[PDB]
Amino acid sequence: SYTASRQHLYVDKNTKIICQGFTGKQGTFHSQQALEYGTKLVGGTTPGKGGQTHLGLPVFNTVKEAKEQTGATASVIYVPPPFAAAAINEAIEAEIPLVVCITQGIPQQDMVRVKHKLLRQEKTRLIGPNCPGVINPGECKIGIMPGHIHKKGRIGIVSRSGTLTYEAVHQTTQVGLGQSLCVGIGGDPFNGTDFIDCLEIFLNDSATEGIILIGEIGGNAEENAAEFLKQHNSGPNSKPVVSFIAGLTAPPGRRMGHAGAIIAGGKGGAKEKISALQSAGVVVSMSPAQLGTTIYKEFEKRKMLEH
Amino acid sequence: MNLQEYQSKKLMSDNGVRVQRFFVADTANEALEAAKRLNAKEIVLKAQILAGGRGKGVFNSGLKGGVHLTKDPNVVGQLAKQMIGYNLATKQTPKEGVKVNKVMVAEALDISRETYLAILMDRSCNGPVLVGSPQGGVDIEEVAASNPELIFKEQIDIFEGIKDSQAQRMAENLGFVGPLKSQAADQITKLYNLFLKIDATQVEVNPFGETPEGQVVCFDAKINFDDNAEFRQKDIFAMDDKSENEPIENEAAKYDLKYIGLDGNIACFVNGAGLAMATCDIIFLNGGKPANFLDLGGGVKEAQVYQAFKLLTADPKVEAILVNIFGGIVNCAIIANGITKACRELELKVPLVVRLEGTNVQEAQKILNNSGLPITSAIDLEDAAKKAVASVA
Ligand SMILES: CCNC(=O)CCNC(=O)[C@H](O)C(C)(C)COP(=O)(O)OP(=O)(O)OC[C@H]1O[C@@H](n2cnc3c(N)ncnc32)[C@H](O)[C@@H]1OP(=O)(O)O
Ligand SMILES: O=C(O)CCC(=O)OP(=O)(O)O
Ligand SMILES: [Mg+2]
Repeated sequence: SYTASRQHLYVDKNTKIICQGFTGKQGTFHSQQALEYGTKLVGGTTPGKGGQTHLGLPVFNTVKEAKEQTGATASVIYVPPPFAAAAINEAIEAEIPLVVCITQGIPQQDMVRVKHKLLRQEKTRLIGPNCPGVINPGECKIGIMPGHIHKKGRIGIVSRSGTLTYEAVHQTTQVGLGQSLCVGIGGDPFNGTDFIDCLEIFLNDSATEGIILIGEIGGNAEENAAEFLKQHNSGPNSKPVVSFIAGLTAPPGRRMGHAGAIIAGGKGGAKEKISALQSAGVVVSMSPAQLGTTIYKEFEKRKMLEH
Repeated sequence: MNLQEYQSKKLMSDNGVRVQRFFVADTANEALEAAKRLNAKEIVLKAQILAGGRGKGVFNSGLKGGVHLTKDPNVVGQLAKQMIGYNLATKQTPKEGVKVNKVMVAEALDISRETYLAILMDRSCNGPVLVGSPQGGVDIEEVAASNPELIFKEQIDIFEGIKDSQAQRMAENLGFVGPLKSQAADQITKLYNLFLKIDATQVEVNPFGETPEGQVVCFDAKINFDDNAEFRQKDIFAMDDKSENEPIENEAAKYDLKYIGLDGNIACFVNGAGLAMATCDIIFLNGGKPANFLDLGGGVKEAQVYQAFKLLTADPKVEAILVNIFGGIVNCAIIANGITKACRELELKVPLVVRLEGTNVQEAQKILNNSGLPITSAIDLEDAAKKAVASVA
């Protein structure tokens, strides 16, 4: 089952990465950032430029070649919307263990076709599309997140919102807790990784001592996560979970940027998600600026800070 | 994206979906001739506006109602003269109403049975789902709350396509019997293939009905389109009717900007849909009212930033501007350059609170520090919200 690929989310210092769309504007800039961060970016693909050299690294026409020649176990996609679904499929077919798709704007119907293939295999784990990526601070950065705000630590972060991911990271760096692993699952309605996927990794990871879950209006993934936490994160040794759900004041019936962010037919509202998470013991920060302080205090109440 | 009734019904008809035979008219005389050319026992005349409630609307010509039935083509023309060129206002338009430039003239058909039939991309089901109920003519949300056992669904495999067995089963669950069942199943199939062809997120028919004469007809329908597929749906998006949209939102769209106007007085200039929603939330939390939602997307060009900022400075209600950028793919320096360029021409008679963090934040702060502009700096999101609310209180 595709759930067997969940472990591939936990990138580390040994993860070698290729960049699909390597020579494009954003693929170039964020590849530069990844190299400066110390990430083992070893090459990239751009159909028609195989054999060339870019940022001092080899360029390949296909993922299959790039994987065989470089030993990469992860790929990140900076391919424009008309072709990005095909780029994801190429990475799945090449059995890349982890694929991160940054691209915003892939047709929903395209992603339905990608998900169809994705769910019928388990060599490849997809994060995204329309997401910032995944980062293991100080070990492996795959995506667009600003490197300098991270600090290796104890909080696992999963968020549908890229920018709110950065807020959670910054706040948990500020209060000294740091981050174990940070996954932006993106704002699209059809994607490769949901809250439960990341929550499984977090609850089983000893380095993750607390969790921040950031959601928003639309869908029912937060409600599913609430039930998952009810059954797997109750009792004595539970890990504190803090959450913020964006859109409490959003107008109904409007797509709020993310196509996945809409209140339609009375479903997808923020208050229902907040209540579901609260019923599971999650502490919901009403302010998005207080995620760090809220989880710090939950660590304090449980005497989890060794001052 | 929005399509007039006559545009969507044409799209459905051109793809095999049975709708009421109809013509569209720009003049009362065209309405009269269309009525006579129909050669129909009874006729329906329908004002073409996007908002709902056309039936209970009122024109500034005195005519009550945007939908009229009659057997006489002469009445169709008499009524159309009071519609074309006039403003139709309903319970869902501004008080000034919407100018009606076109009317539909369609064959009126008796409805012996109403059902609900829709096709949508279902997030929970990871693909297209047929949704149907024999209880037609009412909001499906009500049927779901009153009689969930009457909501029937079929999950369609995106590669296999809809199977006859699925179309037949849904047709039966909707109460279609005998030859009407084969008719309904064929229409369900054509609706599904249309849904895929046009990159719809939803095609909703209500009522999906029978006539006394034994025809299955899509009497009314709403199509929601996937904006991400515009690049491969140029012909359909060309038909987009922006005449009833909020005007600032229309301007933003010209530059690929996602702007949603609100009722407050604190403008918001943010990157990311989540941070943008969260900024509205935190302003409310701290005693303010946001004037808009605004999501500056991924790779911003200075020109887009410049135009986006001007969209905030030209809303009469705006009494303060909150800039909150946490840049990853968004380059903070591009934001700074666009804002300062806009402020050089504006005048800026309102407080400007600026929170910048992330990609290239140092260069960005330098630009703002060299600008000579009256900027209130904020260190974090709560600080920015408190300073914004205080600046207009
Ligand atoms: C956090 C949410 N995400 C976002 O905000 C991301 C928003 N931005 C986007 O979605 C943008 O479309 C992307 C960042 C994906 C791309 O934008 P960008 O400005 O970098 O596009 P470019 O046109 O410069 O570069 C795309 C490259 O992909 C290449 N490419 C096209 N198809 C493929 C493919 N199948 N495999 C690999 N590379 C490909 C193109 O050749 C181009 O490279 P080139 O200029 O060397 O020929
Ligand atoms: O990296 C940036 O600058 C934007 C991040 C983003 O798009 O986030 P969100 O829209 O998913 O909330
Ligand atoms: Mg975004």
